[PDB]
Amino acid sequence: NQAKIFAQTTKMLEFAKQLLETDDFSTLREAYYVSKNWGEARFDDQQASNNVIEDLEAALGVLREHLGFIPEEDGSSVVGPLKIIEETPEGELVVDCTKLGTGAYNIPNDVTKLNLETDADFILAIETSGMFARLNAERFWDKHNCILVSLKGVPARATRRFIKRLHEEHDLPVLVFTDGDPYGYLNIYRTLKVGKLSIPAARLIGVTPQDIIDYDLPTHPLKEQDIKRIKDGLKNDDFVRSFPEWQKALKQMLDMGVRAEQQSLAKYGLKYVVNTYLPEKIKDESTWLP
Amino acid sequence: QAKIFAQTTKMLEFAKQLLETDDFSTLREAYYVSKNWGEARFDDQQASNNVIEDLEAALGVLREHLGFIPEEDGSSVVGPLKIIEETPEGELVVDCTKLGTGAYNIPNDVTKLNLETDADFILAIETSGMFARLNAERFWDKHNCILVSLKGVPARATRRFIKRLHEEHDLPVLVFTDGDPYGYLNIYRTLKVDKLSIPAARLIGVTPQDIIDYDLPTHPLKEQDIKRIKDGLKNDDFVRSFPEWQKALKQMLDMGVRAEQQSLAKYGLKYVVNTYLPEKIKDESTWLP
Ligand SMILES: [Mg+2]
Ligand SMILES: [Mg+2]
Ligand SMILES: [Mg+2]
Ligand code: NA
Ligand code: NA
Repeated sequence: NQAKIFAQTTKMLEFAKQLLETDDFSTLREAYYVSKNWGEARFDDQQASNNVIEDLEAALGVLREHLGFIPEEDGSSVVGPLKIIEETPEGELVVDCTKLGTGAYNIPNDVTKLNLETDADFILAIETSGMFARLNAERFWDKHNCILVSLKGVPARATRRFIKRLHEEHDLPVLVFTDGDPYGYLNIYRTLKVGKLSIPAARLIGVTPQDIIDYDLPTHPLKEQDIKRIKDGLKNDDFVRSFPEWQKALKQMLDMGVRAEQQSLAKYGLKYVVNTYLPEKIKDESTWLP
Repeated sequence: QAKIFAQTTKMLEFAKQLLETDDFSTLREAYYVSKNWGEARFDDQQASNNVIEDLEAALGVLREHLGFIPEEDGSSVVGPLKIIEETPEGELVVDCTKLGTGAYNIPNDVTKLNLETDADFILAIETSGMFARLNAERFWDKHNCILVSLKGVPARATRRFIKRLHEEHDLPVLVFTDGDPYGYLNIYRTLKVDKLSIPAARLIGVTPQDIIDYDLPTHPLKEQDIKRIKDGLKNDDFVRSFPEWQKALKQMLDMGVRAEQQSLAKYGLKYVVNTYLPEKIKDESTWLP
């Protein structure tokens, strides 16, 4: 009810004050369990605690992480021309993302305290961890002076924040590379573009429906769920309804009746994505979706 | 058999070429490369995966040592550990005590990493949120331990990384999960019990007894949770092979509740670091396995 949520919001704001004064954070689950000390104002369930944090963000006009409340999910992996810098009592901590070798930097749950320095030309957001592995191994980021960020499915909040900060703070175009399927377009790419953390300038450079034809990619048939996702999008999705190229691309995929994974390029060689497809796709912005 | 024998020949020819060119192929990459093999092409991803698995088992050589790597990346690591690689541009050193708020992302294939550490043990943490708390409070520095998150059931790369650290540097593997059936029977069990198993891994906590001893905030076991326990007790070889695990699972059934590892935050955000973990690690009588 009214008064209970208000009392809980008051306790949550006192907790946020204590977090900020102690340079600390609380994950969403941590907050819920801290609320078990609030007697009759304790949260009954995790969702109710999350609801107050979401509502504080909406009511104060401040990102939840700036109030001290951070996600349970960590961010993805990053490699490339970028220094992540943190100030400490002893001095300066620098993580050079061109010196991580086979591995990468794991984006933390909260990226608020990271300082970012880079002369990269753009960010390449890559759906799969397997594709990130191939692009990292072949040093695609060096030749093309771009930051690689994996998404690993629909990007976590921390991943979205990391990419958005790079984009906004360093004027870096966000080029997105997903599988060529409805989930890639309407869930993974769409979440980056549309969602406070949205990046409206983000561009899907590929696997487009027309890419499947142009590069003759090994395909798989659309499944029942894929077709429904497309149809639902064309009818109800406001993102799809705003961009005629997206409407056309989705109608084309439905007519083709097939889809293709981004690693299907390996039929033409393990380096084909690195030396032929990506270079061609990044150069030709008439083939991007938006 | 005829087609599978042709496919196995082609897969080994591919493996030889990967090894000769110091390269790798992910599972999906292997499948799509096979679309060039005429009559020996794989019909679907599962068929390709099956040949790789069978090659690993028949030859007794890990997948990754033939050059075939997982699609999933590993988890995150911080602590007293240096990851070293010899490259064309010189030696690369990643010092896992100098990563700050972030951490090292274990790659899909850990075969070529060199590992140097003077750590005392490995703490394998289920949730990324608990990993973030232990990282931020520098639990790894205070207790000279490598923190490795699991993020649900551990990926193959994560398992391999923890196994290499354990075997090559003589480091006990202490596992810290939510106190629930999934944590015990899926997450911990996968780490402990298959070529990448770590039989000496020990579950230090959240045990059913911990739920009672620390008076943790709980949640009722769900329908599925009770079924997981009862199936585990009757048909699971790991559970049926350990009496202490049988005792703990029956105890959790009696209680009817489960607890998350982050529920220790009821007693303060640093209670896990300052009170719970220091206590649990000192006394091995509260560990489960
Ligand atoms: Mg996909
Ligand atoms: Mg090479
Ligand atoms: Mg859990
Ligand atoms: Na409530
Ligand atoms: Na086949």
